Amino acid sequence: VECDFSPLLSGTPPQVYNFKRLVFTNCNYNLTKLLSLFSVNDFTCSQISPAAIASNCYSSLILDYFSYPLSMKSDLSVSSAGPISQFNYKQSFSNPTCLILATVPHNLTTITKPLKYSYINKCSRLLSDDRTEVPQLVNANQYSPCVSIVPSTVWEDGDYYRKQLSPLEGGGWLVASGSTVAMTEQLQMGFGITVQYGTDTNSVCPKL
Amino acid sequence: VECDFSPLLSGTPPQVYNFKRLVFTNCNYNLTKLLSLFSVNDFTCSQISPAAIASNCYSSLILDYFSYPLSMKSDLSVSSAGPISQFNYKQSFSNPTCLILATVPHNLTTITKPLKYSYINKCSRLLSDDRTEVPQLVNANQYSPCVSIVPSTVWEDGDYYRKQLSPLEGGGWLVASGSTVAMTEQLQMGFGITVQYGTDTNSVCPKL
Amino acid sequence: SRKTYTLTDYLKNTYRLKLYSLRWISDHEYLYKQENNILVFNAEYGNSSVFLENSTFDEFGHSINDYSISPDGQFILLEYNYVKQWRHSYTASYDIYDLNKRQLITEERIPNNTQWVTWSPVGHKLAYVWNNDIYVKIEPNLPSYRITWTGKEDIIYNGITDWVYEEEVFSAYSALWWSPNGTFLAYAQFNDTEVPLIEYSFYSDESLQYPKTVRVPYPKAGAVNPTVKFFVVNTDSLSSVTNATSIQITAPASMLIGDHYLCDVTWATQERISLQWLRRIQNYSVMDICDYDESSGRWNCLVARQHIEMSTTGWVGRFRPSEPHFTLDGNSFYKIISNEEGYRHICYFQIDKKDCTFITKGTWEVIGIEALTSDYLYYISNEYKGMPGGRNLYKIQLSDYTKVTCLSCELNPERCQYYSVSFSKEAKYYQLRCSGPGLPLYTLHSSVNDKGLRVLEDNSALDKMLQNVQMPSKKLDFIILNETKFWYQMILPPHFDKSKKYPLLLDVYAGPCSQKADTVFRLNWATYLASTENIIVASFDGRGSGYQGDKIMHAINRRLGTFEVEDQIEAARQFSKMGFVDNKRIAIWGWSYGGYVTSMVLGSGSGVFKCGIAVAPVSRWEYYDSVYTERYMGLPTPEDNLDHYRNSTVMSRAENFKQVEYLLIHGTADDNVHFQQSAQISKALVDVGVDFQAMWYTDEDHGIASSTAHQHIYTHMSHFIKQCFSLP
Amino acid sequence: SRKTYTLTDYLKNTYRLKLYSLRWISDHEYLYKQENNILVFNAEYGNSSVFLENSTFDEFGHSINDYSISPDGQFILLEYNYVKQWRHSYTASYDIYDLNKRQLITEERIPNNTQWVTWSPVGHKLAYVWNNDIYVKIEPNLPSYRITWTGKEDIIYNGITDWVYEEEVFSAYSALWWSPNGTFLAYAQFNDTEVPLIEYSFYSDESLQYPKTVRVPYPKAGAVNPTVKFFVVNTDSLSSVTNATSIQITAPASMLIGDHYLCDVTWATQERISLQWLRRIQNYSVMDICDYDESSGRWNCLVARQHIEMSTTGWVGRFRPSEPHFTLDGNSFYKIISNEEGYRHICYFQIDKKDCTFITKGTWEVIGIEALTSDYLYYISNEYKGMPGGRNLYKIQLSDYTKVTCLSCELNPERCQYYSVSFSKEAKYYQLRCSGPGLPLYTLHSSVNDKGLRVLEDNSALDKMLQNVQMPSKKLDFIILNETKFWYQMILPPHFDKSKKYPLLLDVYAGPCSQKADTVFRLNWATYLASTENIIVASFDGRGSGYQGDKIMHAINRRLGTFEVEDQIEAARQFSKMGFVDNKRIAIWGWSYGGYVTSMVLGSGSGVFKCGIAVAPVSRWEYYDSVYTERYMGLPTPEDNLDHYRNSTVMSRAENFKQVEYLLIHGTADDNVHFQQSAQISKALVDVGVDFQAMWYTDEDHGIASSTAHQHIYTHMSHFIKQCFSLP
Ligand SMILES: *[C@@H]1O[C@H](CO)[C@@H](O[C@@H]2O[C@H](CO)[C@@H](O)[C@H](O)[C@H]2NC(C)=O)[C@H](O)[C@H]1NC(C)=O
Ligand SMILES: *[C@@H]1O[C@H](CO)[C@@H](O[C@@H]2O[C@H](CO)[C@@H](O)[C@H](O)[C@H]2NC(C)=O)[C@H](O)[C@H]1NC(C)=O
Ligand SMILES: *[C@@H]1O[C@H](CO)[C@@H](O[C@@H]2O[C@H](CO)[C@@H](O)[C@H](O)[C@H]2NC(C)=O)[C@H](O)[C@H]1NC(C)=O
Ligand SMILES: *[C@@H]1O[C@H](CO)[C@@H](O[C@@H]2O[C@H](CO)[C@@H](O)[C@H](O)[C@H]2NC(C)=O)[C@H](O)[C@H]1NC(C)=O
Ligand SMILES: *[C@@H]1O[C@H](CO)[C@@H](O)[C@H](O)[C@H]1NC(C)=O
Ligand SMILES: *[C@@H]1O[C@H](CO)[C@@H](O)[C@H](O)[C@H]1NC(C)=O
Ligand SMILES: *[C@@H]1O[C@H](CO)[C@@H](O)[C@H](O)[C@H]1NC(C)=O
Ligand SMILES: *[C@@H]1O[C@H](CO)[C@@H](O)[C@H](O)[C@H]1NC(C)=O
Repeated sequence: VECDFSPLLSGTPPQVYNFKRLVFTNCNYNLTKLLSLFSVNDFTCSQISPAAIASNCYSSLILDYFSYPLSMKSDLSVSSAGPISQFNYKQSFSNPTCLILATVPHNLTTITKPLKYSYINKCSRLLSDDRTEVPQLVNANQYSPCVSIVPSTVWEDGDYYRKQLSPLEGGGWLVASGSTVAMTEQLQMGFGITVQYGTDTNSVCPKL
Repeated sequence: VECDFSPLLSGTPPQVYNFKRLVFTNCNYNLTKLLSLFSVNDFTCSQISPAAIASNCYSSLILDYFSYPLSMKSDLSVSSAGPISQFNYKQSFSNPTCLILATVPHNLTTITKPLKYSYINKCSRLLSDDRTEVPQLVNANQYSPCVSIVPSTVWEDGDYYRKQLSPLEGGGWLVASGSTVAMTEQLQMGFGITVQYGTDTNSVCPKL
Repeated sequence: SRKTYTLTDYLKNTYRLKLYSLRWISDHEYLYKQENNILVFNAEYGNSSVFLENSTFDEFGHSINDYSISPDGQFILLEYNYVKQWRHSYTASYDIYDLNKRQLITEERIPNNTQWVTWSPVGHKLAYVWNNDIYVKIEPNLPSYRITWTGKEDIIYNGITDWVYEEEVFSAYSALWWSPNGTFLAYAQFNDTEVPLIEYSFYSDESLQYPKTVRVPYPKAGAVNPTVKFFVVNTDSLSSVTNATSIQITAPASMLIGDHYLCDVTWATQERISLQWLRRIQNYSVMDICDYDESSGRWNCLVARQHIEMSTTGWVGRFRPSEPHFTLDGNSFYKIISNEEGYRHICYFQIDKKDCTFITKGTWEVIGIEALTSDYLYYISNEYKGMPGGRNLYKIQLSDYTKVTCLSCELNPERCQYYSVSFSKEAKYYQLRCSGPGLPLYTLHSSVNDKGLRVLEDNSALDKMLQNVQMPSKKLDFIILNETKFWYQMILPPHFDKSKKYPLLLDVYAGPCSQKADTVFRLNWATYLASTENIIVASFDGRGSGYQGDKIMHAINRRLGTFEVEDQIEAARQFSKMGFVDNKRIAIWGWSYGGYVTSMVLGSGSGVFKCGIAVAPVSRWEYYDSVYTERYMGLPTPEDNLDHYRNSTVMSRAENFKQVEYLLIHGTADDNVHFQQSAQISKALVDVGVDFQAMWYTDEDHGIASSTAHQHIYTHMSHFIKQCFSLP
Repeated sequence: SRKTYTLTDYLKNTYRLKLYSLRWISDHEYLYKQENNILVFNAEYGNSSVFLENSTFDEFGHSINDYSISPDGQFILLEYNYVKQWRHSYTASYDIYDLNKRQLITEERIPNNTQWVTWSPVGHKLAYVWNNDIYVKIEPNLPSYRITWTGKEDIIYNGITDWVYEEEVFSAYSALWWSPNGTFLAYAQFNDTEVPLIEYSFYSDESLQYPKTVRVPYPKAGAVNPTVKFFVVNTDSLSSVTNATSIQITAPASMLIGDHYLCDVTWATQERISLQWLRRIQNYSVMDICDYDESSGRWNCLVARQHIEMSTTGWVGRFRPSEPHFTLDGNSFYKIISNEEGYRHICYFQIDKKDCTFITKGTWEVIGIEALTSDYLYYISNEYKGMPGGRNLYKIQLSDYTKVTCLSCELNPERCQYYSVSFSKEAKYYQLRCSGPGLPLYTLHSSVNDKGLRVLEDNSALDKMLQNVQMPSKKLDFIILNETKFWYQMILPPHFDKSKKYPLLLDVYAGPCSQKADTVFRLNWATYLASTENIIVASFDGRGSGYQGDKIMHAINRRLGTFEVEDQIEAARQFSKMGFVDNKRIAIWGWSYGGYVTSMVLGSGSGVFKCGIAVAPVSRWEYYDSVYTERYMGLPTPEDNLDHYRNSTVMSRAENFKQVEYLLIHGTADDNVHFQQSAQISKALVDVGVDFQAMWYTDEDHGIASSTAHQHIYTHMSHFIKQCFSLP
């Protein structure tokens, strides 16, 4: 009973490509509670509405959170082919989803800011022919194949990473490039929610 | 009633040439109290004994304290013509005097150590003839005429200081040179006591 | 019994070549400076109106080093307080004068010590670099927008090149590229953090008590190279409320796996940009084509639009990959590419097709693509008469590749065989520049009919002057070495009698893709040597030389100091057995690479040469910069080409110098070919007991081209040459 | 028709001068090296015993650069892996070999890169400097005691000199002074924190890709000077339990008011030390006499024992104040002092009396005090025949100043007029060294009877060799300029006919207190020039020269570049009108100050000189170091002597060089007279259109004295001189 949003408030929200995932089965949620802590700048959903997503009961609720600048709102879209959907963070298209942009006030102090905002602007493989470049696109509910070579925070805008592949891994190379956006006065975050409606298992309901 | 040794325990004992003076009229003293805080390494008196100087009553007690290294014990003497008696600290020869060398333990923590021990190794005037050098000797119960140009702690062993004199001051120059001894594990201090026996005013007595 | 062309004549510039420099401001108008007045000439009529009186700034309070007029005539940029750095770099102050207000702009000025300034291609936007950061002015009198905050002296370069990119890649100090209508500003960022410093003394005026040590990040062969990143900023989305968003375009993955360079930046359309990247091993390069995304505001570089170019016999391009020339719709482009025979021709590309189509062929080469229209491609080449040292303007019909017209071959075929061209804004008109064999000739033409409008400068005054002086003659011809033509030129003394025997000076450069034999008319030191001192000055283009296909150009691949050295010797052999050459009076001299080859020849032990002069020579390849050296030599490692690096030093041959008289000259402030190189030569000669002549030039760079120094060095070389030749 | 002394002879050292170097180890014994064996010779008997077989270290594993035997014969210090720095400085490794154990000491060794090592004067204590800190070993195989912890490269120097103290004050790298029986070790500490760096390139081997920049704290005229502090440590009170107590002795108050130097350190007794300090304005100096206090353990310097020395016509001493020589009881001392006539004589001092008493007088000078006993003072002077370029040994009786005996004037008056002396430990014996006019002669003597024991080296083998070669002759004489003798020497070609007319080379130094005219026998370049090329090589000591009183020496005070320059010209005038000099063939050449004067003469416009060679010349005084320059010139400020600084540059006279042929030579690694100086000369000549000859020597210091470089420069100068003189 009562859904545990704890570890979100304590520490530093990771970068979009290292998004942390909170899973919710069998509990009650006050979400308008959670969204009353932050200052909320944008709320769009797919196959659901923000009104609806507070009200309904579900069999499964997934909350993904990360640091993310408001300046890059046009790239955090369900209908977007920017670097974010390509190489960083992709939601499922088969479940209803919501995307929240917020700003931690000052009043909230247990949430620490990192050096800067970072994201992956290139993730590709160079085949063993030394010619063919194949972008490695991120699949929903997964991390980029480049998170193994891209630091948790990018040191400088435009840095690039490489790693030669074993003949078993396919040969050729793995290659990535990181981008940065300057840290803001108040930290800015991104939230991605995904709901599953069950048959009989709708044990994730709001509370009253 | 009860003699106030307070400001000695709180802070950094100054350098021998900036010795701080505590005056005592009309009070009771527990001195074996004070000397039980420190570890005492040497106790010599002139025209009195250490036994006697605890017992007797006086009309006036003066306590002079400063930072001072045990390594330089041979220079802190009533029968010495080193730099200490010449340019730094001289007791009266007309009153009975005592000289105490001690070491603040660890147990004593309100007494802070300075960067190093410093003393004046030269204080002289150069006359307006640019040839004649006249050492400026320190008189009892006074500071060196060079304390105006020698920093409260000498920055480096052998540094030298100069100051041109106004025609009214005599012309020529004032000149000084500082020496240093490396700071010790436990701070080491120097105490100079001078007693005056009065006619009827012997209001500085011990206590029981 | 007329006078000669004297050394004094060359140094005082007594016999001047006139020019005609213009700036096309539209498709039919251009600016000219006449009696310090700036005029605008209409191309059609030839009528002119005054654009700027010379008097306008005769109350400025400064000397004016250079000026730049905004593309819309509204503003003029005034450059004063100029201080030189490298071949293309400097700092200065700038003022902006309003041409309508007829006033100076006094507020929000471009700061002093500004490193570079450029107008947008249309309008009057400004981009400038100050303290290694980029700034943009939309309106000239308003505050600037700071684009970058990472700039740092000798470390981070935003919008300007570092030393090696300036000298060996872009041939320019600037690393800014405006989109065609100035909406976007593309720029490079260089990182010299881990690049070793070359350090040297600068002495300056007498009054400077302690010399200054100059420190320049400079990668010698095999050293750590600078790093590069590329960005595009929208100059129309700028605001004083937020910091600018520079969108990065990353290099292709084939480059990111190792060391690489950015080698070309060319805009295709208003929203399409092409980039060429080059691997450190320079036989592999990729073009990236990037489109602006009007929704996201980013730049997408489709992998399918990549164009790989790679060499199997040497390096890519002559010095670097060629620049593409895009059709108006940016969906196809023309580019110079070496063909299956090794000759450089125009290839036609589709931005998403791998294979290209040659539109020119032959055993000659296209020198450059000069203009493109919907109907015609304009280019310069050496096809005419199979003379590789000739240049003519051609136009080829896009609908029919067999319809090629030569626009210059026929205008003045006796006087003019070396042409360059300047086109108006839609190639409606063009200015032609004849550089020889006769006196330079400048003419105006319309492209519509290829009708010749008029003569701009014919150099009649000089022709008039040169009739009263015994001028030398120039022979340009070839010899045949195992079934291959090799061109040479000879500057022949007046009243040349081929039965007599003349002393010969070999003028040599001989670097890869060099060309010292051409049809250019010149008034230089060799003119004086022939006119006054009766010396035959000869040059020879052997293996490694350019514009005659890769079989010749790639000959010296991974073996500099071999063939191009030998051929200079063999050329001297050939020359002597023509019968008018004193074989006891053959000298040789060269600057930079020419100085290297000169030295290598003097230490060959061939006994063909009696004396020689090396000016600022390379002495060993590991002392020279990475980009140039590794292009031809690879890396100086045992796994690669260390052997040929060590086999090709001048010092190695110190012993042989006992047979020759040697003059070694070098400037102390040479940041290009470091004084070091000569210091190592002289030291090896000392260590081996060889006497020689030396001369340093204090505070002179690679050019030794200050007024006094220039006269001094030529005078000194004159004495040395006359003395070796037992001349009066 | 014998052979000549050839250039080859000079460079290959075909005709060797033998020497006899010994080391007195007692009052009657000394060490000599004979066939690589070290022997001890008894002074009386002349019998010898072997001290060290040459074979001893023929299994060492290193080449042995130098050795030092402890004063008690028990230990030998072995110097290997030596690497040079300045004129007296270097680093190395050291091993210590036990002579009794006949073994190498393997534990607690002297570290590599040790900067200096010295034995105590008795016994076998060691003081060494490593990383700018002083260390002491009492027993060689036991751990060392660290004396100082403040050492820091280029900043804090403990026990070693910085650049300027090494070159211009102590003429040594060491700044350590053991008390006579090695109880105390006195030392200086120098602080170069705020002293500007001279920086220059070093190129090293070919294989070094990037040149190194050498940085040396070096005060040019008027710059911030190094600071100095003085300490004494008791080496007998050392212990591994506490850090050593260095007792400082402060300078006198007359020095502390401004910039000053430590200029002399001389022990008087086992517990008395004398110090001399010198003001930056070097016409004021003070001796301090300091006694050890056995109660406090400190050093007291009684103000009443101070001895002020000060000049009103120039600077104090020849180059620095003279060193005192104390009586055994240290209560009185002898010191060389200029008298009321300006001549340098021996004065007798009481340590607490201001006034001193002259014990010598005359219009000649004491060169140096060599030994002191209870009965006699021994000294070298030029009294003999009033020849200032002669040297003899004298002894004066302490009880009667009229009893002076010349110990050398009479031994071999024809062959020997230039003597130096080496005394045994109580002046019981002395070795005499004759340096000319004849072949050098080394003899042994006892002081008791002044009896000549024996001849050590007579150079008979060389005399034998030199009979088969046409050797030149040397004339030493004077001329009279307004009532003053001025000496010159001429190296005359063999078969000299004074009716013929010879070309003349002026060999010039001419710095303050220089002497180029003497009785020394030399085998150098001038020998070859005269023997083989029939050139008269002449030198001349004019105003500013030394050992003839202050009227001549102080003449150039605050005006270098004036009189001493003129007199060199006037000397050439005088020489030509003697009638055997070709006045169309007079050249001039000089190194360092000689290079300065040579240049100043070539730009005089006197037309007396046809050509000239400047090697590493000074060109302007503000480029040279503070200690030397300010001694003669003062400060380059308007309040002082800026005018004469600016009036006396070579560059100023660039124009006049059009009348002369000029050779300018300079080493790139000259830390003494910086390459800068020549760089400024050449630049001014270029800026004014004068041609000249130049030659740099890469990586050579002020000496240009590496084997190869030395041959190269002389060979090159030979050609230049022969060419100016139209010689075959
Ligand atoms: C060149 O001359 C032509 C006319 O011969 C100029 O063009 C005309 O200028 C007149 C003013 O006299 C205008 O009223 C017309 O409308 C213009 N006609 C055109 C061609 O548009 C032109 O200004 C002159 N150009 C220069 C540079 O002086
Ligand atoms: C220069 O080119 C740019 C890029 O195409 C033009 O900007 C576009 O203009 C259209 C029509 O106004 C707009 O719908 C687009 O949104 C614009 N794109 C951007 C990125 O601004 C611009 O019009 C041209 N500028 C000039 C001076 O003609
Ligand atoms: C020089 O010879 C003398 C004797 O002629 C040596 O002195 C004596 O040496 C003998 C051994 O033969 C001793 O027994 C004597 O006691 C010594 N007498 C003296 C002078 O003290 C002396 O050792 C020899 N010196 C050298 C360096 O070989
Ligand atoms: C070298 O000289 C020192 C200084 O005089 C001598 O040391 C003194 O010796 C006397 C007699 O033993 C002592 O009473 C003093 O206390 C000593 N002074 C100091 C500072 O040590 C020493 O004896 C001499 N050394 C040698 C090797 O003879
Ligand atoms: C400016 O133009 C006028 C036009 O007559 C000309 O005479 C004058 O020489 C020019 N001034 C300069 C500085 O060239
Ligand atoms: C440039 O420098 C000059 C000279 O110091 C100064 O007067 C002027 O204000 C500067 N200009 C700007 C734009 O700051
Ligand atoms: C060492 O001494 C012997 C004595 O006969 C001598 O022959 C030999 O040449 C010497 N060895 C060296 C290295 O000088
Ligand atoms: C000096 O250096 C050599 C060579 O590296 C080394 O073998 C030796 O141990 C060093 N000596 C000392 C005293 O450390």
